Amino acid sequence: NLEDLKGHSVREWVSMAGPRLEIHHRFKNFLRTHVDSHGHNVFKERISDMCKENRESLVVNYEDLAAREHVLAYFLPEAPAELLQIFDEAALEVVLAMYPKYDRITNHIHVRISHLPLVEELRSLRQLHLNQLIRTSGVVTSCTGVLPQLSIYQNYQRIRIQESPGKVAAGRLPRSKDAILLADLVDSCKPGDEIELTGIYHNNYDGSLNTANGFPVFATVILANHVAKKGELTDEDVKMITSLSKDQQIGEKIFASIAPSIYGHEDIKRGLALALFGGEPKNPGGKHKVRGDINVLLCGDPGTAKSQFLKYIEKVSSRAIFTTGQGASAVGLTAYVQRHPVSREWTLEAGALVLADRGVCLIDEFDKMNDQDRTSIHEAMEQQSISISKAGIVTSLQARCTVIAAANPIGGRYDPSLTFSENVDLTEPIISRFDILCVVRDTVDPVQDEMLARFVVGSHVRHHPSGVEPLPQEVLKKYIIYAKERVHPKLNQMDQDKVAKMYSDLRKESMATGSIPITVRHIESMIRMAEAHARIHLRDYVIEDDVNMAIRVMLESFIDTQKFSVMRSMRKTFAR
Amino acid sequence: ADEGQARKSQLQRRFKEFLRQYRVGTDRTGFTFKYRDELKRHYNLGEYWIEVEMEDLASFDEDLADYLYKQPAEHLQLLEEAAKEVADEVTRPRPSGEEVLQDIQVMLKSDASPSSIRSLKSDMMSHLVKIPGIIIAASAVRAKATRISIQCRSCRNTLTNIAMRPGLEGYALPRKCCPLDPYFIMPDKCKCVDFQTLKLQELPDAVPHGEMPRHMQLYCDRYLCDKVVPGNRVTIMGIYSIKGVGIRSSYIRVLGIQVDTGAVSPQEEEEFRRLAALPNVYEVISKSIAPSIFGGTDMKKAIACLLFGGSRKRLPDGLTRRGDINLLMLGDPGTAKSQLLKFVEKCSPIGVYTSGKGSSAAGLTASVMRDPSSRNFIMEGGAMVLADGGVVCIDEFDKMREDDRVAIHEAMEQQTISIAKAGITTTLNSRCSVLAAANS
Amino acid sequence: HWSLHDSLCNTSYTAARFKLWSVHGQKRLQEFLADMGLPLKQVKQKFQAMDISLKENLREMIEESANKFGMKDMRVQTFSIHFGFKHKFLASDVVFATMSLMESPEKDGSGTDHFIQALDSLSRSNLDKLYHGLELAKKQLRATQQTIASCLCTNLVISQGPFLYCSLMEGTPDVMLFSRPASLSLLSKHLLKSFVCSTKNRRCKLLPLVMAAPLSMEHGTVTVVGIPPETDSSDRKNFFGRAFEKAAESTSSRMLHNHFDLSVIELKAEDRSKFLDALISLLS
Ligand SMILES: Nc1ncnc2c1ncn2[C@@H]1O[C@H](COP(=O)(O)OP(=O)(O)NP(=O)(O)O)[C@@H](O)[C@H]1O
Ligand SMILES: Nc1ncnc2c1ncn2[C@@H]1O[C@H](COP(=O)(O)OP(=O)(O)NP(=O)(O)O)[C@@H](O)[C@H]1O
Ligand SMILES: [Mg+2]
Ligand SMILES: [Mg+2]
Ligand SMILES: [Zn+2]
Repeated sequence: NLEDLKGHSVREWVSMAGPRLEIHHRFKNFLRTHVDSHGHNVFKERISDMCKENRESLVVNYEDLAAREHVLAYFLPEAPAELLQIFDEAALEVVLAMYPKYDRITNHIHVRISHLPLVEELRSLRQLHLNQLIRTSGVVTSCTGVLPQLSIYQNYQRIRIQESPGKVAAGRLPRSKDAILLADLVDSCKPGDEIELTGIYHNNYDGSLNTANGFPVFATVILANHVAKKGELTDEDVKMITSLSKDQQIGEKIFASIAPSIYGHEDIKRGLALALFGGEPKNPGGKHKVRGDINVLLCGDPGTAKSQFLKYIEKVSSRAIFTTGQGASAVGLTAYVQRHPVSREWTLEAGALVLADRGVCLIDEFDKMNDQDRTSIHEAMEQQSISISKAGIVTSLQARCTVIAAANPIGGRYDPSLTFSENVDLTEPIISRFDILCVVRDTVDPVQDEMLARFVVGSHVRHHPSGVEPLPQEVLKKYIIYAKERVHPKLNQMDQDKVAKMYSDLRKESMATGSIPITVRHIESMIRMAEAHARIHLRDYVIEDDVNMAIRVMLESFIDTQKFSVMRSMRKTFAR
Repeated sequence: ADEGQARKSQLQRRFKEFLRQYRVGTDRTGFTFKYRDELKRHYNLGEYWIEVEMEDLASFDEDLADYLYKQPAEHLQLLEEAAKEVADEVTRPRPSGEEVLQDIQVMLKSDASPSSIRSLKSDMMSHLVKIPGIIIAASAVRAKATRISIQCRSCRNTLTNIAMRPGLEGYALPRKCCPLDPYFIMPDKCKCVDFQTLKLQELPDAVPHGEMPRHMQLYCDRYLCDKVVPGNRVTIMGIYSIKGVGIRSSYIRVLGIQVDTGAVSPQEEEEFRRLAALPNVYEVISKSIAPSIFGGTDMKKAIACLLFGGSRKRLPDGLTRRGDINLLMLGDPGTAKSQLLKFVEKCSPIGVYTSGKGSSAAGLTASVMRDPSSRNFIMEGGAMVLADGGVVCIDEFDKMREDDRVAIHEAMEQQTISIAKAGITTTLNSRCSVLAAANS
Repeated sequence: HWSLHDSLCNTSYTAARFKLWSVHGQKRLQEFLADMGLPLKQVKQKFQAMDISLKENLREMIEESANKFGMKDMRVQTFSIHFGFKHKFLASDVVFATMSLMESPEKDGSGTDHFIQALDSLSRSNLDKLYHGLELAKKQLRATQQTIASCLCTNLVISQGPFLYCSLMEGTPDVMLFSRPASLSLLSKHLLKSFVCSTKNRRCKLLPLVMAAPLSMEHGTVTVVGIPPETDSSDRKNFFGRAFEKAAESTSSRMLHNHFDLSVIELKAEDRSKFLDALISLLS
């Protein structure tokens, strides 16, 4: 029996021929026999996906390894450099048994472990942990270029990670460690990333430390084995996702599933949904690029859940950033220049709009920025780049993000006796860069008060620590990441006469009231909204229903800009 | 070994036959010898280089192309030697003063598909590769030895015609004929050549989301020197090789350069003469400018005049007149101002685009800073220096600070930049057009 | 004359078999390449620049894998010509090049100029024209495939009972290229093959197809073409000539018979409804 630890350390024991062969056979049999709760083979699918894409890297989960072959799971953290070697040798021949020609592509395969339970904090490492497998977290601050290392040659890269800001105590200082990335792990990260790192804790001698301290004290480092941020959908995932698209009422299910605890506010949920999926960028004829993203602005009375919506958007989306008013500077929003700490030369670094890239950039208290800071985002919001010329540097950076902002009306409360422009105090070059504009107001209906209050009280008793039905939030997250990566809507035809007539009439009326000026941007905006609605239904081609939806959203948000007494006439004018 | 020498000799013969037998054409018209004629005409003009194409060699004999793909360093020198001995019989006998045979540089070219820097698996060491990118740094020229002679300090014995390897690697002298470091180099007997180094940046569209762009080091030699400058987009062909205890650096030895974008051919001149001749050329050019943007025909006409420019003049009492043209657009939002700037930057032969909100006085004209090496102060060129002879597009023009717009008053009129800082005083050139956009 | 991957995407037969207008089809294609053991880097490189070790044995690999997947008919009997050091062509490359030169869509003067270029390219002294014609052919094939995908996803093919009916519309992708009878007829054939391989409904898999396309909207005219039913062993005999004539006469249609094949005609747009009713009722 393999478990018979006698007269030997585990490192010595697994070096013996008998134990080595037992470990080898057990992992191989585990690979071939492991089944999911449905009776499906797990690793047949995973190996086949690895081979089809030529990726040469196999991920294993610690939890079900333990659940089925605990003896190996018991040894694994005590002697990682031994068991991981045996595991690599065992996996390659399973791959060649299934795909006999795969030695043409690669001659080695690496096994990578995940969901290891024994997480440790980055300042609680001690000599008790040396030469064992551990898991930690932090943010990357330094990152070398990828360089070749002797072995034959393989890629090598070195990084420095420190405690995540706001997880250190107030007013004190963070700890940090170095880590090493080899082979397919290089460029798995870049500066400012927050990551989860699994690796081996390792130490070596260094004369500099001994001479600086006067005692024989060693230096330490982490050998990375698996790195992940804090698509890989199964067949069952895509099957359920595609099946859901059959429902004629899918729009109600998706819209009703945004910020679920907020009562009311249908228009806000709809607008945020379209902005979350987004239209598609294009460059007709190569010389005339136009953006895909849909920007949103919210404005209105205090106590109406405006700040809460942004926090929900931050949680559900990925690559999200959040910032507030006076807490941000022009240079921090775009990009900055510095004397580099160790290279001793001027260097340029990314700000918020660059670091977000193909993500969401959330702004709050947008009314209260310094005007010289607020005007920094004009290029990034439309041209979708950031151009800089300072300290001998001349370059440009990508800024491919969606901006969402919240503001307050002048004097603290909105007046329906005045138009939007009169009540918000923002200039036309800013107002015209937002695709969707919303106004939120207090109301005084007693039945609505009773329903809202009863709902809030219900929410409080529901969450004590202890329309249609919405989706679970994980299902919605899977749905969004599928739709943005596997569907790309085409606009093969639409009615030019209808849109042109409507636009000309609309622009003429906009000149009359002056609530907002209407420009060429509005047409291009409707094209973006039409594509977004097409994407929610997982359709490859835009259809008549999508164009009608886009026109409805556009005109409904436009009527609210007017004075209360004018809105009736305007609404009857643009009957749809 | 004699077997190795025999193999070298045999391969050299095969390369020689390729050069002196290859032909193009058909019997329905007539045949020409592609590489013989090029060697003759280039040698008679004092060039000493040719540009062989991989597609042709691969068609003449597949084995030679295979060897030259897998073992370029070992075989390219046989090809260079073959080219030399063919040039001799193609030109001999030469006039008085010409009787000594010169050395030929062989460059390579191909039609195959590129690969990105990120694609370089370390299986590719010493294999021939083709890479696209942008040049971001460029050294000044230096002298590099090809063959030397040395002499002994204590007893004056000598060794001579000692061959030096190409690329970024060095050499060490003997210790026999004495002290431990007995030999010294004779500089008067060094056969030296020009050499330069560059740094390459991976293409913006090739790098994925969530990663850094990779970058690479390049070596440049003889006729390839001062062929490019930073900011250019180019395609490179070369050898890929190497230059904690186990770290070593790596770089690429360049064998051919193609600027993705030269002197105009006679055919091209005839087409340009035709374009200049035909009568309504002004409207034709006006329609070519920014063709997607609706309306604005007068504005497009003014932009055409900006691109062609006036003419420079020097007057009899030594003063100058600037010739080139400045243009400003001011008014309402959503009227396609930024689009026109974005087009003119691509249409002009030389052009740069910058934002007024994101730029500084020292960044627009020129700057002074300490060298990262040595300890000395050195000069740097801003946007208005890089665009010398071309167009500068300043976007968001009304959002600069007052003290920064003051900095370009000399450059916009006198077309020169006067500097006096850190103990250095000089005058630099900036002969460029300004195109700007603003709001009320 | 281009990459292996491009050939598999743009060949009519494999595109239909793997359903490559759908994203799931691309996964099936990758499974095929994985069975052969071709690295994706090799497959994306031009055939002339592929590794010589793979080139020498490619035809056997492709036939074996295709046979396993149920594609029983990957080889054909043909001829090829070789001259000089590096000019080699299969008998079909010359056909696609010549055809593309002749039916070129651009109004580069009168149509006879295109004919003249097609005729000249058949001589060895004018080889540069052959190489130009191949580049026209590549674009033609790509346009055809994205048109077929648009037609299926937008669901333009409609059963009328005794025949399948379909029509293109102005401004949509590459419609100008399908204004002429040659290109239009070949497109329609590929469309029918794609549809029959796609659908499971047995009653749909044995039908003829009638296709209509814009000819001249300023004349108010449309071109109409009919195809026989699609089966492998069909005699290629088709009956739409006398059917169109009888239906037009019974309808008193404003129509014209112009091309040398009797299966293609010109119609006035306003008459198309009653003309289709006459055809449906006549075929019964
Ligand atoms: N309809 C609602 N449903 C649930 N909670 C609500 C609702 N309206 C307000 N609240 C609560 O009111 C509090 C304030 O929310 P908040 O998002 O800051 O409103 P606000 O209008 O943005 N306030 P302010 O930032 O001063 O303008 C939070 O605890 C919300 O959860
Ligand atoms: N005549 C036009 N033709 C095509 N697109 C146009 C036209 N006029 C405006 N646009 C659109 O207007 C949008 C904004 O373009 P932009 O170049 O920023 O105009 P602008 O005058 O610079 N706006 P601004 O930066 O606010 O002053 C783009 O989406 C263009 O496609
Ligand atoms: Mg709030
Ligand atoms: Mg603009
Ligand atoms: Zn001596």
